[PDB]
Amino acid sequence: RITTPYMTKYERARVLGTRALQIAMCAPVMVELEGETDPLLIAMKELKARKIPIIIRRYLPDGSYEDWGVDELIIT
Amino acid sequence: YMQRRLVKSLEDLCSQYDLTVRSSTGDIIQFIYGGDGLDPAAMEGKDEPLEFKRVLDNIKAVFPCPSEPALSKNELILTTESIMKKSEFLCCQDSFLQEIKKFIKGVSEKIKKTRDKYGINDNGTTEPRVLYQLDRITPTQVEKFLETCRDKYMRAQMEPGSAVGALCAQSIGE
Amino acid sequence: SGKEKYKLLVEGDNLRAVMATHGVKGTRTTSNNTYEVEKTLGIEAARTTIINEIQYTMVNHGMSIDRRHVMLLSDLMTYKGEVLGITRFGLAKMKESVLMLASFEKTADHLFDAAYFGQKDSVCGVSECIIMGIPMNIGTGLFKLLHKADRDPNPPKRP
Amino acid sequence: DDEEETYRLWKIRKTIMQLCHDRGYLVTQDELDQTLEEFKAQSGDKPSEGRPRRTDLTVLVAHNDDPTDQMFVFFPEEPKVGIKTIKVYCQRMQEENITRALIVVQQGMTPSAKQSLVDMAPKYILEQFLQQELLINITEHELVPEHVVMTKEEVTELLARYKLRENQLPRIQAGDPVARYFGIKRGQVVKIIRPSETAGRYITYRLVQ
Amino acid sequence: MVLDKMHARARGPRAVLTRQPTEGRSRDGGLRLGEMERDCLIGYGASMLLLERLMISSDA
Amino acid sequence: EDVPLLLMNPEAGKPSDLILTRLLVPPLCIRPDLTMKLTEIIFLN
DNA sequence: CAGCGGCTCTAGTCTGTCCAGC
DNA sequence: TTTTTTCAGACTAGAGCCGCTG
RNA sequence: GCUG
Repeated sequence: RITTPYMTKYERARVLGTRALQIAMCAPVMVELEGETDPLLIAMKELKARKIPIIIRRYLPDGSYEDWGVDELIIT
Repeated sequence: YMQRRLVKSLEDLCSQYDLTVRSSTGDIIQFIYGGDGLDPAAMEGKDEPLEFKRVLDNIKAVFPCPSEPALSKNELILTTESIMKKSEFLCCQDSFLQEIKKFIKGVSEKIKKTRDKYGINDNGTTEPRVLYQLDRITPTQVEKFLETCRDKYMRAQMEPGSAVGALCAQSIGE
Repeated sequence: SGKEKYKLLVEGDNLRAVMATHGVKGTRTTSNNTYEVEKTLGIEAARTTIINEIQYTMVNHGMSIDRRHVMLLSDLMTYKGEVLGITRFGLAKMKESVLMLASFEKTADHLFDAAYFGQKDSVCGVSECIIMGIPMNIGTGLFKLLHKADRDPNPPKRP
Repeated sequence: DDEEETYRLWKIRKTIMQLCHDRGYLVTQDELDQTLEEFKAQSGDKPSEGRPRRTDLTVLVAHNDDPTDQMFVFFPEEPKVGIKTIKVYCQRMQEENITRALIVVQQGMTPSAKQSLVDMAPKYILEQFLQQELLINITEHELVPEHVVMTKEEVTELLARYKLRENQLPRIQAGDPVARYFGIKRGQVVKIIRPSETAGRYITYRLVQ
Repeated sequence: MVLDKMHARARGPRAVLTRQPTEGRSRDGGLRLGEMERDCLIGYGASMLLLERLMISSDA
Repeated sequence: EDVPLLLMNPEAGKPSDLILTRLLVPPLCIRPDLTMKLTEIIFLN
C-alpha cells in the first residue's frame, strides 16, 4: 500500500495493450460495445467503465510485491 | 557522437516504486529523483511545480461565488489550516504544505492592508458594497484552490519506471 | 556604485595553493576543473561543480534546461566513489554487463577480456535486452500483469 | 617575514583544533578561538616559535568514549619526512601507549616513509597532513556540505528503510579530503546534508570504500 | 521529384546473410530504425514497441 | 589451485585453451573472403 | 656505498569523428 | 631505391632521477 | 558525388 495510488502512464499502456490483444483473440467484452470494430477502441471503453479483468503486480526493488486492481487505481 | 555516449551510460537508470533511481546492478545512484521526487515536464513554474498566484486567479474567475460570505484575514488562515489537516495532505511532502501556508499567509496580509486602506469591514456591513470586491476570497474558492494544488502536485510526481536516465541523456544532447 | 570590489581571476590549475596564499579567502575560492575540485574538496563538492559548470555553460548559450536533468547526470557521474567521466573508459567502471560495453566502443577487447574471465552477465538494461530480443525491465516491463479471471485455490477431494 | 610564518602556525593550529573538535577530541574553546596576537604571546618570531617541538599537541582526548584515547599532532621541522623522523615519532607514541597521531608535514614526505604508515601497525595509525591543506578549513568552505559520521544503529535503519545491502550505497574514497578530515575508515557511512535552492534540505548517504 | 522518392515495403526480399530487409528502394529496401530512433523509444518507455519493431518486424 | 589466481574461471576456460591447436571452421550459413582465408590456412598447413 | 621506491617524463599507440536516404 | 593527403587523447609500457634507506 |  506504500506504492502510489494513481495508475502510471506505463501501467495504462500495458493494461490496454494486453486487454486489446485478449479482445482481438475473442475474449468476452464486458462493456456492451456499440458499433466498435477495433480492439484498442473497445479496450479503452472498458477502462473508462472500470471493468477490465487484470491485476497489476508492482514489484519493489528488494523483491517484495504489492498487487493493485485496475479498478482500485485512480485513472487520470 | 556525444548523444550516443550519454545514452550508452544513462539508459539503464529508471525510477522505481520505492522512489529511488537505481542502476540495473541495483546500486543506488539517487534516493529520490532531483531530491523533491518531482518530474521536470510536469513543472509549471521554472523548476517549481505549482506557480500558486496563477492557480488562485483561475479559481476566483472560474468559480466566482456571488451570495457567499467573503470573510477574510483571521478566517482565511483558520479555514486553510483546517483544510490542510484533513487526512489528505499528509501524503504531500511537508515542504510543499509549508509553501502553501506561506502563500496563504501572504494573501491574508494583502487583504488586511487593502481593508485598512479603504474602510475595514466592521463585520461585513460597510455601505459601498463595491468595496468588498477589492480582495475577494470566498470559502468555496479556498476549498477549490487547496484541492487543485494537491492534485497538481500529486500528478507532478515522476512515475515509477519513467526511464529517468534515458530522458536526461536525450535532454542534455538537444 | 555603493561598494566597488576587486576579485582576482587566476588562469591556472593548483587550487590548493591558490586557496592558501595569504589574502585569498579559501572559503569562497572555486574552480572550473572538476578533477582539481574533486582532489581538493571531496566528492560532494565535485558533484556540485558538475551541476554548476554544466548549468553555467548551458545558460550562457541561451539553452535553458531543467536542473533535474543535470542533478541526475552529475549524480550518476559521481556515485561510485570517484568522478567517472562518460568516456569509453568511464563505462567500464560503471557497468558490469558485457554486451552493453561491447555495443559501445572497443568491441574486440571487451569481448575477449570477458571471455578470459568467466563473465556471467545477466541480461538487463536496455542495450542487451534489445540485442537478445527480451522485453526490457525499464518502462512498461517494470510491472507484471495478472488476470482477475474467476479462480481460487480450491479444496481437493477426499482420497 | 616572521609575520607570515607565525600566521601559518596560528591558522594551522586553529584548523587542527577545529579538526579535533569535529573528530570528537576534547579541545577547550580558548584553544578553538585564538587570535594571532594571543598566539604571539605564547611565541612570536620564527626562531622563538619552533615548529618541531613547541606546537606538538597530545592534549586532544576522546572525551565521548575514552579519556585514555589520545591523539598526538606532530609537526616535523624537516620539509620532507623520512622513516627516521617517523620512527622517532613512533617511539614517543609507543612509550605513552597512544595509538593515533597526526603528522603535519611542511612540503611533503619521502616515498619510503609513506609506505611505512600503511604497515607500521594496524594498531598504530598515523595520518599524513600537508600544512598547505590545513591553512583552510574545508568543512567551512561554501561548496562542501555538512558531513555527519553515522552510528551503526543508524546505518542499520538506513539499510532497513530502503531494504538495501551496504554495497548498493554510493561510495566515497578514503583518500577523499573530507574523509581524511574526519578520519573515517572503510565500512563507515557518512550522512551528507546538501542545501536546496529553497530553505529546505536533501539528505544523502555514502559508503567509505 | 516525389514520384522517384516514394518507397513503401511490407514483406519483401530479405538479405541471405542476416535475414534482415534490403537497403535499397530498387531492391525493395526497408527502413533502418537506427540507434537514435531506438534511444527515443527507450525514453518513451515503450518496451513492446521496441521488441515488435526490432525483432518481430525485422529478424525473429 | 593456481588457475583462480590467474583470474580465469576454470569452468569457462583454462590457461592452455589460449594457444591454438584446432580452429572451428565456420558454419557455411555465416559465410555466403573468410572462406578464402580458410583455404590459405589449409594450404599453409 | 649501495639499493629500490616512487617519481616523472616523453613518446608511444589505438581510438573515435550524426542520421540516414538515393 | 622516390612525398603527404586531420586532430586530439588519456591510457601503456620503458628510459631515467635523485635521494634517502638501508 | 549529391539530396535530405
